[PDB]
Amino acid sequence: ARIAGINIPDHKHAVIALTSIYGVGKTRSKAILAAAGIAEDVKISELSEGQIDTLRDEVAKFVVEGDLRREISMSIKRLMDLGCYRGLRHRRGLPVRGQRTKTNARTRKGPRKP
Amino acid sequence: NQYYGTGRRKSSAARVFIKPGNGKIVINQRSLEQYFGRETARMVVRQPLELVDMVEKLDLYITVKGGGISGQAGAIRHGITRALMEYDESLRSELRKAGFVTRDARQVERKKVGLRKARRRPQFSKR
Amino acid sequence: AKQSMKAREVKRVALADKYFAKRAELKAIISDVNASDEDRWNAVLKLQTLPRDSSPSRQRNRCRQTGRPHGFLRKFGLSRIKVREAAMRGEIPGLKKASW
Amino acid sequence: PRRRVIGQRKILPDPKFGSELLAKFVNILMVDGKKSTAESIVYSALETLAQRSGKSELEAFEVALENVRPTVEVKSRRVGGSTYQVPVEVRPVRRNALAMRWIVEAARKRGDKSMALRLANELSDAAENKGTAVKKREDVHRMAEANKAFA
Amino acid sequence: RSLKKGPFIDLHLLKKVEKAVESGDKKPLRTWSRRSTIFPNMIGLTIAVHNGRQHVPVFVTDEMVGHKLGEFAPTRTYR
Amino acid sequence: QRIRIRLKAFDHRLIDQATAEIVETAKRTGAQVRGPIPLPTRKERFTVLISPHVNKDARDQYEIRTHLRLVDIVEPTEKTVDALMRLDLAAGVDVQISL
RNA sequence: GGCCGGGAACUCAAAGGAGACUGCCAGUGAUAAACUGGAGGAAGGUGGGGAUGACGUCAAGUCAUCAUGGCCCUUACGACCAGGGCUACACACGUGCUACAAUGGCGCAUACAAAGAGAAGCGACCUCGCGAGAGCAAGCGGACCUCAUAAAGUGCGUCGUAGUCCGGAUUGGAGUCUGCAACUCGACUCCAUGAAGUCGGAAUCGCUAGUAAUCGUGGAUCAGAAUGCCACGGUGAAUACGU
Repeated sequence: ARIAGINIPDHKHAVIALTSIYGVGKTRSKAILAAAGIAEDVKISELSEGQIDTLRDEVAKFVVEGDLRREISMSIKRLMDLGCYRGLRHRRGLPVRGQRTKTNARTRKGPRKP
Repeated sequence: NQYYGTGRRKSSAARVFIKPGNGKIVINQRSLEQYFGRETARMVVRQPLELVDMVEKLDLYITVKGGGISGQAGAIRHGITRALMEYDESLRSELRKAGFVTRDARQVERKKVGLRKARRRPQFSKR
Repeated sequence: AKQSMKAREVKRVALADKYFAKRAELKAIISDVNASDEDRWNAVLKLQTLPRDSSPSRQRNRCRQTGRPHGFLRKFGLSRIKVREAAMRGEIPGLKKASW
Repeated sequence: PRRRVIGQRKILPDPKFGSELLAKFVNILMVDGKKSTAESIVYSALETLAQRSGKSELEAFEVALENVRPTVEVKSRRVGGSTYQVPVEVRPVRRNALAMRWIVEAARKRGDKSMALRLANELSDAAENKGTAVKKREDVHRMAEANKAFA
Repeated sequence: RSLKKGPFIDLHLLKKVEKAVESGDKKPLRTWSRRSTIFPNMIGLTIAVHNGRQHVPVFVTDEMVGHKLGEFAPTRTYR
Repeated sequence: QRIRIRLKAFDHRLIDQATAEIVETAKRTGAQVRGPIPLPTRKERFTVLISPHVNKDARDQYEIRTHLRLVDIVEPTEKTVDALMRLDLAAGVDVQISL
């Protein structure tokens, strides 16, 4: 089913299926379903158009998908332009929250380069 | 009249009182099935009474504290053996040959300096 | 330790004894809820003009006989080396080697 | 060891039935001191196996073992700078031990859903003379036969 | 850092900023205090902040309000 | 009323001597007492390095034991209380009296 | 409900005693020292675990715990103060923690321990907050009060072999507490994000029994900062023909 501009699966339970949207986790999924009034263990293929429209109306109340992506990108761009310590770390590609760099740091650096 | 026994294993202690008639067992104000949910523990508790044919002739009142499940089961078995010897005094040979008369003196070994456990050493490298 | 470090410690303890009540009062004001919201600001600005060495957290425990800054035990007031020497000489009541 | 004699440890019989062979099987199957889990697995497997053949669980188990026990094996010797395989006879305790170990190792390698189902399938196949356990027995016997000159 | 305590600033820096604002113009204001928050009334000034050896000039804009002064004067050298 | 006595020491022979002394002084002044009750001993442990430099194994381990006793006097009198308060005992025993 | 009158039997607490010595039986052996087996007994042959380190070896380690012969500096190699560094980062090695899943992940509800610490301290009951916490306030220098609710286990549901309802690096936003002060450089909480990785090449390590493997709990240092170190208990194996 189409919800927020994307197709969500059909053979899963509602609570697991709704977590395919960029910005919805487990807590938000449970809250949305509680507001809409549907059980958490009902497959999406066993619903009706009114129920799906209710789900769309509920999901409209959060910031999801492209809006959230724009927010995050602008957040990082601000620091980079300001040129503080965190911005310099972000634009050199090193850890930002004070971790060690004599060893490790491979999630931010990539595989080893001889 | 009453016949008494004390039993011990790893860290547990058990008090056992036995009377004649109409086999029924009570442990800590509960039934055997309510207390022990393990078939191994039930079998361990019942072994001596199966060895001497008195399953349906004696009432058993028990208390126990300390340890786990297996330790408590063993302590109860020990206590029942002792109380039965007090009751009759001519079953000692059979019980001894079964092996229920011995106290099992296996305790936990202490940790030691320079080791990760009682006997486990850290990893060694030559270079 | 050098003779200057022990002097530093003595000075720190003296100042911290001198200024104890004032700091408690100011911190009570800052922490308490439902205050004027101006008294709070003034108290924050005043707590930082007192000497730094009056804070009990600038102190470091040292062995009472040598001044060592490492390996300190609170029950005895000494470091490990001096504790062992006294224990073997028989100068610490009730203490002896243990096994179990 | 060099100057030692080691006695035999005592093993309690099973609670449901009364065999020590079954207790040894449970022990060989257990991991990390979790005996209850292994007991549940074994009992479920024996139940699902007795229906498939209309006989007792112990009888089916013995029929499975008799197709995996070995008779001869090969040891490795090296005194002249070269390795030779020397055939030797197996004794009954080691026969039982090897059969049990091979059965469990084969069962763990399958691709069914649960361990109980895998174990039941392996035991039925062994009773029918099929599977990795029987193949292992055959390979061992072949290696023993190829080296009869060195007995 | 807890919100019920308010922001932190140094008294000498605060008084210097007040004098500079009232008197108007200002050549750089020299400071060793890297632990002070940036207040809205500093926008437009030049503060020279210690880094270990030198005093680095920082020209305050309104995108900085709420940060610590030290985040604009790096302390290590790497190439 | 009632008098409770608590005694502490690092040495059990010394503590037993003191307890017997207290019981005798109470019993010769015509007051019934409830004999001493042993209470659990406290074991405190320590562990130190024994080299002035690196070696990280090579430790020593020490202990201190504290022994404890309790005595109860049920029906005191003026003479008994004065006699108890007018007594001196060894130099390693701690005595606490509660009314 | 050990709740109240009581009881001194039992569990337990901590001080004096008893017990295990090849002591008894049979065989082997130099008319030996000893060895193999048996009875009784809680325990049998050093019953299990600690402490305890010969004459000496490596000009082994420590003048930075301390002490000390000989050199060396005294408006300086001796004092005081604020900021920074010991936390860097193309790279190579040692010791560990968490995983790669159905002997498992998630939800509900229900048994069973041992050993410790506590006055500038341990902080119950009650109210507020989704939570880290906050407010007001008993008790305890302690077999009495507090830290403090063991976890693996067991019963009932669901997931169905997928880089997944497996794993939890990294990053954005909003907060709490200690402390004059958390930018460089603290721990913890909520919402979102969801990387490598499907069992590891030539090498190579530990362990003979309440041991290995697996599960939780406590302390010293300490305003605050353990995946390290030192202690405690629960479940509980496989194998030893031989040199």
